[PDB]
Amino acid sequence: AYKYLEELQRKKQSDVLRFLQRVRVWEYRQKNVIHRAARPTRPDKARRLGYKAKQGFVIYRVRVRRGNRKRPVPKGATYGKPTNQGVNELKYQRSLRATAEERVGRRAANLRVLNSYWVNQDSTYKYFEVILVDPQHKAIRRDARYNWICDPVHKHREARGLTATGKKSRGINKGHKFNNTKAGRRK
Amino acid sequence: MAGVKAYELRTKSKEQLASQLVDLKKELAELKVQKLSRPSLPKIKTVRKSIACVLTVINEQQREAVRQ
Amino acid sequence: YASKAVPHYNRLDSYKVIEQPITSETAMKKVEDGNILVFQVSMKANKYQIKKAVKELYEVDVLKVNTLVRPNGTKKAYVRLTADYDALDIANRI
Amino acid sequence: AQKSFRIKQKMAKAKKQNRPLPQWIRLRTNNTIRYNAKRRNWRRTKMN
Amino acid sequence: FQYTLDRNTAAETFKLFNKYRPETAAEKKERLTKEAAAVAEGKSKQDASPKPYAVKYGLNHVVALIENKKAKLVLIANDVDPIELVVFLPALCKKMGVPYAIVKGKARLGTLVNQKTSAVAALTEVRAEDEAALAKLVSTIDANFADKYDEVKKHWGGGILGNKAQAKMDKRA
RNA sequence: GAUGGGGAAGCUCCGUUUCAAAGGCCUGAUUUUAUGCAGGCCACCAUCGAAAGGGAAUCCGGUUAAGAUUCCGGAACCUGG
RNA sequence: GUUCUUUGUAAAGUGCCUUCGAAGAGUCGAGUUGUUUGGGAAUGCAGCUCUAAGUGGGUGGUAAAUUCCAUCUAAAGCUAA
RNA sequence: UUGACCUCAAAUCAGGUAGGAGUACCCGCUGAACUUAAGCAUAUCAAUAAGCGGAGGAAAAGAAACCAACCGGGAUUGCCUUAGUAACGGCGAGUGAAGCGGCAAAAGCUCAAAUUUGAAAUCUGGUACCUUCGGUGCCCGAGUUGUAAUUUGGAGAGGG
Repeated sequence: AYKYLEELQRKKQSDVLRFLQRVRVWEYRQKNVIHRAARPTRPDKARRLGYKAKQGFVIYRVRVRRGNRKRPVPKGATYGKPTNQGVNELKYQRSLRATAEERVGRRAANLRVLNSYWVNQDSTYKYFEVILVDPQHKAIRRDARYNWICDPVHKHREARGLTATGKKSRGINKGHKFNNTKAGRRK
Repeated sequence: MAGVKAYELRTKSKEQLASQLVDLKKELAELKVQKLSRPSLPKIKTVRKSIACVLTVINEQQREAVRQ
Repeated sequence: YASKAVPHYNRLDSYKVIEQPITSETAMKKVEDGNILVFQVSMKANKYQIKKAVKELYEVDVLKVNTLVRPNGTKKAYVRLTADYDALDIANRI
Repeated sequence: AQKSFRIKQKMAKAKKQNRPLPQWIRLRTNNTIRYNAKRRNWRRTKMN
Repeated sequence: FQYTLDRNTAAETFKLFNKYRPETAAEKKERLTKEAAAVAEGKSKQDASPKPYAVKYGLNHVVALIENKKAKLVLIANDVDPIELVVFLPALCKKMGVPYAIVKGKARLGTLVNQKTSAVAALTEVRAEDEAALAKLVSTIDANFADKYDEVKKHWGGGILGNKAQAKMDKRA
């Protein structure tokens, strides 16, 4: 079964994928910033990423906000070149869904987060859904086929960068790049 | 206690180590009612540190307790 | 409600609790011309406690207890005495 | 100035340590250094 | 006043494209009934089944087992959230041979599996039975849900991504 | 100025008048002292913010090295039980 | 030292056959905007659009095309110095 | 009239969890100007200072969607080199890194995707080598249950 689902949600828009994404988003949208877990929306390629299984269960949902970069201030200003001068249209190196992963963390790091999956997109957001495993918990480290997440440092890192999209938005390359730095370098 | 310690360490009741403590206390108090010239104290100090010996020896033999 | 652990031990106590017979020049007088014992206290003076204290410790009885917070840290009480306690008389202690 | 304990207690301490050098210490078999050296003068430096 | 959330859900869940997509509506229009109060013949047979006819219980299991052909009258359930999972079944039901059966109570098809939920249930044994069952039942049911999946798209409708089952039952390569 | 929440990479920003379970309490209550229930008021939209505003109830005499509408003498009124 | 030995259906290494099991999607790549690089029609990053494939993709330090060829398996993980 | 399935809560009712701190040094985000260009915008300063959020004994990286000509080499990390050179640049002022070579330290590995729908998991109780809330057992009781085992670079075969 898992396979059908996977390669099924692989065809977006498309009759079902759409007439579904619509009801859902029309739902989801309305339910508090982040609105922690229910029972795992799309379980398909969720396993690809250590699915639901953690810890016993726990996968929360969050609506990040869409768009570009809110350059604060009102001004400039600061000379401008090399703007500086520029404001309205800086673009966020962050990683839209990344932000999601972080806030989710905050909204409760009684757990630690294994990875985050997309789900839908308005013109006023981007509906991402994150996973967990409650290390400070049960089988999590007991039936620990996975105590990885449990050990000392590998935790809360749901935003020290060492996550996945950050790992990606940085340097998981190898060759043709200056992407393990740090470095800087070189003095 | 006033020792020892090796003494208070055994063994009269909480209602026994009791009037031992209450005793030393009415001591310390009167011992103060002295308050008159010098003052040494000296055994105000004695009576005191002892007051504690009692107090501490008193809050363990109720602990190893809870430890059962 | 419910439980399964707790606090520890009944520590303590907390009482005691009447300081050091605050008696000097004028105080003695209090316990003289007036018959009103000028003990002291522990700033955290439980108030009517003082009552229960003296009434217990020196044990005689008292009527009023007006109790200034002296300029020192000294929280000194001003106790009296019913037809009983005759001051110097209950100045067997001090 | 009807005070408050916070400023009371403190007021009181101004008093308690407003006192000239102890004189014992003066001969502690070691050294001791002379003079209160921390000396509020309710007319020089001032409280709070 | 937050039952609404789900209330209003069902609302637009009907309102928008009053059918929409695949048997995604079959599990809707032809759902509301599927599969009659005649199914309880099945859900009575498959009730004390664990004595006269073993049992099934196995979500992905029943998926590979309608690919491994040893299946029975397999009844898929109304309820589904997502509906994503059980929407597979509606295809590899004829695409293999089994007699599909978009049966009622999801949690009922969890009664007949001595478990909480659950997924779609089936069979593969009897001899008492074998007639009684497959006969009246598989006859009538296979008729309804099958010759239904015939058109069924419309009625509503779509029997969407066949290109899906194509992919899937292809794939193996 | 917290919280129902919403913005912000974020310290944090914004909102107390437009978003489950309400907030509790009450008399009677299923009662031999828990606690539903009969019924009522029901976002009370937390709380802080006045030693000149609002605001329960004392006065006369005596007293000291230094207090006092208190201490003490007499005579009082308020509040809760 | 092991007075034990609950198992030995407990696990390992040939040539024979089964497009043998088939492997990560709003991702890969692209357009564009900013940004960054020694990066150069040649960096990565992130926005907004568009959105694959499965003898598929990624790359090959000039853009197109068409042949070829070379070289690894991405979009899930851990891991001592 | 009586059970559940399901999204939602409310419990001081059980038990853990975080929140602050913090010299250095590590993962991030976010971002100046002063400066040099003898001017000043380009740019340099600098992916630098300041601001913010996260770790540790290190951290991070790491079994390649690499480097490569043939030749071939074979996870990271560091050093010496490569090199002030390929490039980048009002090609100005200045930027300026790589990859078969010698070193240093050495490790390799598990998932998703596949079946017999679980006999695998939390607890809490009785008892247990372990002496009270506790290292792990056993049996049993509620609960979990798209999360029991082979298989994952290479394939072991996966099945026969």
